[PDB]
Amino acid sequence: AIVKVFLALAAKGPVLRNCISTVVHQGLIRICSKPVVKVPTYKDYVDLFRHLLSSLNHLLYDEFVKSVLKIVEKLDLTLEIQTMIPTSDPAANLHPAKPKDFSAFINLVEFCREILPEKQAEFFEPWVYSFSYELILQSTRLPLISGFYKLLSITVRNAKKIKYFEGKYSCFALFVKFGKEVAVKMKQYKDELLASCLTFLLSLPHNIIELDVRAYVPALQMAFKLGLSYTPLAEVGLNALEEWSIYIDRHVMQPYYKDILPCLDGYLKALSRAAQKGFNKVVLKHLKKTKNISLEEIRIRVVQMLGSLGGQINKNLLTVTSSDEMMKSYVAWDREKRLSFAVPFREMKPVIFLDVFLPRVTELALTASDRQTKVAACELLHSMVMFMLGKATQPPMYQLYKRTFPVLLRLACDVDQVTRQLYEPLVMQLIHWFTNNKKFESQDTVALLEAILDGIVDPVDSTLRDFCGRCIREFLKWSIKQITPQQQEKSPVNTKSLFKRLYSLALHPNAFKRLGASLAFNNIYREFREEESLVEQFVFEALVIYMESLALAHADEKSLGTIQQCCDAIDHLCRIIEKKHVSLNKAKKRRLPRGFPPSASLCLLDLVKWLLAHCGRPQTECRHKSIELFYKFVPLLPGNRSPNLWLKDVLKEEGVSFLINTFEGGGCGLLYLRGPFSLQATLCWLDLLLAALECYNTFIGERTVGALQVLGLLKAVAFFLESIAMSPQEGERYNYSKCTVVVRIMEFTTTLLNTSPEGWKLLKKDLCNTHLMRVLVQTLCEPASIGFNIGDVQVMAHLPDVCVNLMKALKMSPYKDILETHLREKITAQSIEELCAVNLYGPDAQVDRSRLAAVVSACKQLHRAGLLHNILPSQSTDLHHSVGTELLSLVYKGIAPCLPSLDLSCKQLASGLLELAFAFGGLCERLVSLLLNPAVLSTAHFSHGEYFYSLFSETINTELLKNLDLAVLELMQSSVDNTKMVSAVLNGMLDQSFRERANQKHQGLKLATTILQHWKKCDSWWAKDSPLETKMAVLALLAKILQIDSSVSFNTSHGSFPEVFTTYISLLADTKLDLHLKGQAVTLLPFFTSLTGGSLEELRRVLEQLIVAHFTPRFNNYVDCMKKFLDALELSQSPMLLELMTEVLCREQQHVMEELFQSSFRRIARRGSCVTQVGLLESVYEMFRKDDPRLSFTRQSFVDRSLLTLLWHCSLDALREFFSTIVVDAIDVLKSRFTKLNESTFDTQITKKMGYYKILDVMYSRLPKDDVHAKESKINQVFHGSCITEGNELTKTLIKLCYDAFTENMAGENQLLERRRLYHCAAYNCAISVICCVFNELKFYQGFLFSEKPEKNLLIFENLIDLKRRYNFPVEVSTLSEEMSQFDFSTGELEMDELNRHECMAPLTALVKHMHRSLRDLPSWMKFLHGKLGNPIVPLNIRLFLAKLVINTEEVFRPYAKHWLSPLLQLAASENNGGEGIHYMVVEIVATILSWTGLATPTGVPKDEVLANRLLNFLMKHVFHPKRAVFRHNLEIIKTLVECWKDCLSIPYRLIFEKFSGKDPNSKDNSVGIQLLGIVMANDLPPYDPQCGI
Repeated sequence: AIVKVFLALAAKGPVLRNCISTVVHQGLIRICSKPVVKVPTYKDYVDLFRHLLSSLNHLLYDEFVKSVLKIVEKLDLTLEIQTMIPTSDPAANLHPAKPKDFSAFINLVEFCREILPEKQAEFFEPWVYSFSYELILQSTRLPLISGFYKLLSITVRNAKKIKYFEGKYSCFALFVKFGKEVAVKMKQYKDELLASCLTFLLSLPHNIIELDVRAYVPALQMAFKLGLSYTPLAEVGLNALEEWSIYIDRHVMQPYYKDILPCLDGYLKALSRAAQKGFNKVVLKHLKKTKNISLEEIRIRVVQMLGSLGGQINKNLLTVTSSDEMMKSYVAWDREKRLSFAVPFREMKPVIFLDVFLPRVTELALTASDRQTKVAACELLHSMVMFMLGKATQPPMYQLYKRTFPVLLRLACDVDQVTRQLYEPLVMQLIHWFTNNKKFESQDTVALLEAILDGIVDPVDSTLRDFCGRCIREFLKWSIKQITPQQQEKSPVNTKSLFKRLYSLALHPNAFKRLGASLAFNNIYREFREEESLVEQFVFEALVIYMESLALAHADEKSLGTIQQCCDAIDHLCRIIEKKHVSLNKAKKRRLPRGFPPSASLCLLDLVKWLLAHCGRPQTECRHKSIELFYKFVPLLPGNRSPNLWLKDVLKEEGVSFLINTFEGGGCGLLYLRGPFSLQATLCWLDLLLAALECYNTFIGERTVGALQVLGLLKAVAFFLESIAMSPQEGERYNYSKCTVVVRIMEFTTTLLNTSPEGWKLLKKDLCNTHLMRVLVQTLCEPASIGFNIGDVQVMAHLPDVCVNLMKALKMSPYKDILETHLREKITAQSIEELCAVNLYGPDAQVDRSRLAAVVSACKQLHRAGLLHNILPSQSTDLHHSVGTELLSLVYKGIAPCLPSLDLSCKQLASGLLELAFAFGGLCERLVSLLLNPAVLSTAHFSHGEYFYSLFSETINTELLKNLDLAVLELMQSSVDNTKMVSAVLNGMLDQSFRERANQKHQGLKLATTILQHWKKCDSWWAKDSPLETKMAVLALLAKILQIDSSVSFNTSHGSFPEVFTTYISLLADTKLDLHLKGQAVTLLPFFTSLTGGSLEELRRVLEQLIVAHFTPRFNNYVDCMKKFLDALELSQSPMLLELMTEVLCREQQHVMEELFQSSFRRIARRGSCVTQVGLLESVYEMFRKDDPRLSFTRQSFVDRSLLTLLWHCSLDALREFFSTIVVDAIDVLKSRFTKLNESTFDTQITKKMGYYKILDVMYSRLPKDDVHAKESKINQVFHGSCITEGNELTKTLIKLCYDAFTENMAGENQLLERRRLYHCAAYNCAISVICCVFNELKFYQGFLFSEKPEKNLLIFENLIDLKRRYNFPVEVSTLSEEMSQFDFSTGELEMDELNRHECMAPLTALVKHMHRSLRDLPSWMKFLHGKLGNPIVPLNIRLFLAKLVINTEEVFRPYAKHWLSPLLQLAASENNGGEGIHYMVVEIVATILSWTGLATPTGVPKDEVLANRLLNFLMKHVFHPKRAVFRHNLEIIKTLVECWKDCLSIPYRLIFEKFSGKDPNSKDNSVGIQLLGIVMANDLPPYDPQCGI
């Protein structure tokens, strides 16, 4: 079916084929958004996406590729620190910024990995270049996102499956320059990211990239060592070794077998339920349902490879060098043997030396590969370490410590968590023990310290150095925490000797050897800056040695992280020299550092002169820091002098021959270089050229000196400029620094030509000569001719910013026409014509598309240059530029055919070409005349038009939006005859303004308010004989313009608000829309319910007409329309919707949509701003109070289920003005008299009284006692002014009034009972809720509400209880949410049976629990209930009420069942319970009387004895019940009863005898008696047949 509809909308036109590619891109986000570890994750759908590709396969292929790279653009996957000094790359970095986007990524890579592993025999060749290059960009910006290597490995395995590599050319160089870049980069990674990187690297061809095999061998001998625990990369290693050795020729491979091969030596070392019952077809069921690599194939592959390899090659497998570390494990650990263990038996106790199972224990502890043996070896090693430490305290062990101690570290930060919370306090404890004066200056301590330091400076264990840093921090902390400083003056473990260790580390010529010292200082700068008399001596010589180490760290690698740590190591010390030396300089002796001339005082001035003297280093990462320390170390000499004046103070009394040797260096001075190569002197001079080029670059652009006082080199650069246009393995290293320095030249020229010498072209006229205007015109256009490489992406995209900044800052010199006349050899427009051929998109691939791409890139930067009308002016016709109109018309003609074609990058060219062609002037009137066009394009049809819109709908829109405010008028001019096109284009501009809502905020609102006042000239839409799709387009546009707008255009007639509201009234009033097409209309309520009177009568009238008109797929219509009005009312707040919909909710008893009503009312009550909630409260009170003769059901239901919830759910904690205006608003109708004249004014007056009672109930309930009972605006409200009475003027006159209610007899009054009961009950609830809220502390609960005085016939209970109803009683039973919502913008406790729904029970139990958890028999609220129940003279309904009372709160009646024991059992024993005797109430009351067993026995009482015996005879009489489980339930009840009470229980007989005595054995009606006999034989009871029993 899915492929049927995808064939349906694919064979009619290209205007509708675009639907087929906007559906699938949407479906991918629909299924790639699920959870990842029941909802399926991503898995079941792979059957669908495999099945689809079965023409239409090609179309859904290209749709899948465009949609698979259109997600990976916009996810902003940049992870973030969320929390030591870390060294690893995702060390504590391992936290994404938005987590629900990463789970949209690692869902995506696996899905593409399983859908596109094949069926690419024809359809992946023209898709590899762009895929590879954009993935290379996103992976270069984001290295450590595991998965870009995964998608790249997919495309490169596909790039080996298709041939593609006979050497189209352009991908062959970025793979090389990326392969070497990942191969250098991947050292400092860990498990998953490294695994993905290796399966990238070894998937590269290398029988075509057989060049430079020497760098990848550590990416093959690391896959095999990373085998043995994880199989598939151990398989990709073996297949890499199988595809290298066969196709590489055997003279270049053969030296590289000594070290691939010796690491190939870890490899020569219901179902059963139906299956137990035979084989009879149900094993065929459980087998037919469930039917729709491992290391032994690896090992046999290894042996077959060694055989097929050779005979003289083959035996390298053990003799690479044959003495490395096997012997260093196969030697001892000592000479002598110590650690004598006297294993104690009873009398012998011999010895065993615990050394000979040390080298097995301290390997078992690290790599056991079994969880149970690892904790065993770890525990033994822990106790053995404690033993060997305690051994030496009553025997020198410093040959044993030296290889025990580098394993406690490697354990204490390894992986596991139990194994890690073990050995961390141990390694702290041995530090805290060896640093002590009781064991001071011992040779084990230096073994521990060297273990720490070689823990720091070590190649590949990235999570170990940052534990050794914390060790050195703790070591430095305890080196002064426990040694007295006057006995801390002498020892080699002092801080100074540790500092010398740090510097000697800090000057070794490998990177790891001084990165350790930088991490040590990064970890200890938090220390030592809080202790005085120590900062000012040696660490204040450490600054300049750290600068020199940063200088030494030049040549290593950018992506190792030596710069990134040493720069921090000096920054966090610069922030401590600029804290205390700002206010102190006592110029005594200090520590003289390395590289200075010596002196006797070292205050600051030598160092800042050194910073100014060492600014001309060629060390490209300490020159920058010396500059940016010079700029901050000028203003601390006591004049606080700015750099502008200070250099002029010191310069002139030193001279211009002082400020020129540093800036020029030894780099003044040959033309051997007709071949650009890398004789290593060339690089050091080129580095010197750069240093001398970039020293001036900051001081000229700063205000210390200008162009005069240093110039007064420039020949050397003009020597260079004839040479810059000019070993393929290291010649590119020279080519890097050859094509690096020209942008430093350009930055220098701009930062001199823009600054303070404005009127100065005084530079030499042979380095701004035609040399620079030849290399600039070869840098911009065609930069891959001067020696640029294709494959860098940083500089190859930073270049058109400085190369256009230079064309910017080259106009305020007289070289303006110099540039124009020098550029004008190609950029005359006739050349642009002669490249604009007729065959741009045809059979050719690069040969002219590239040659027009070069020129449009060039002139796009020329439009960006701030200068284009000097270059090319208009053909002298008018303000439409001629070649631009030629380009735009050629793009118009470039789509018409019998049939044309299209691609991806050709459309990139056709987009950029028009993006150039729009950049000249206005042209937009031509643009809308081209959009709106009635032209007829026939195909063997369509009007193209919107074809040309739908192709380019991201350039055309911003070209419209650039020239706003007149494009709208030029657009609305043709709204009569091109109605579909102007609706389409305006909706396009609208949803393009909304889609960048987070950016601009002006243009969408301005477009809305400009089009809202222009409705008067597009009025031919919403009238008669314009059928109901036109109006639907009008109302969709209404939804757009009124969903985007701010609160400016529609309130109080700002724009043309009369016209727009008459449009909405005329669109809703008609009969064309049936019901639910105006659902889009009725969503638009709150932008029209923002208004005062006037139009509201018409709006409420048409709403009334709607309601009286429109009120299985018809029940669904009821459901959706009711939810429609409810959700509209949910977000609006105006009390017109509420007063409309509550008229139509309140019509029946229990509407089926009632939970939606109460839920959305709950959503209404809490929305803040108490002035409008209390407005709704006044709306519902006045609509309840007024004199409309409403129905008693309706008038009742108003106050029942309209405002009670809104006063319940969350009204306000301090809304009491409604309580201030309700008091003498309701007490007047409360205190009236029953005029029994007609029954309507009788009972409607009653319902008004009930409504008063209920609202007083809810307002009395949820308040503290102060604002009902104290000096507040309750007494100050109901009385006059501010009175002196305390609180007792409202409570007593409410209490006496509610107690005067519900005591009225109705002996002669039978006119009305069914509602007078409800009035009496509501008055009772009001009484309860006022009395619990007043005081609640003394002899008033017994007095009031209870113990009436029946002398004048007072009747509390039996009045309010019903006493006529036969109670029924049956027997027993991110960012993808945005791109998924943009698709939506542009389209569209107890149980309740009978006695708990009695509208008194829950407040009664609340009062009973309130009596218990607030404060024989009791006062009068118990003894009265005790006598109330045991007399069989009340009718059963009230006794049953009190029984349901005592079951629900039995926790408070269990301490007094020694009196409450008879009448419950009297209710069960007296054969009175109605019908056949209700058994569920009986099982409930017997349950609660046997519940408190052990107290108040059912045994002994002479009434209760015979009552329990007749109880038991009844119970055993009624048991049978043909339902199966209630039989067993009743039997368990009888078993419980005889097993509990069984003492005064006289056992019954002859009923069991008559039970099983039945003859005719063909029905099972004897089982009951024998099962009852088993019940009685189980405990203690014999068949005591001597009786009246037989």
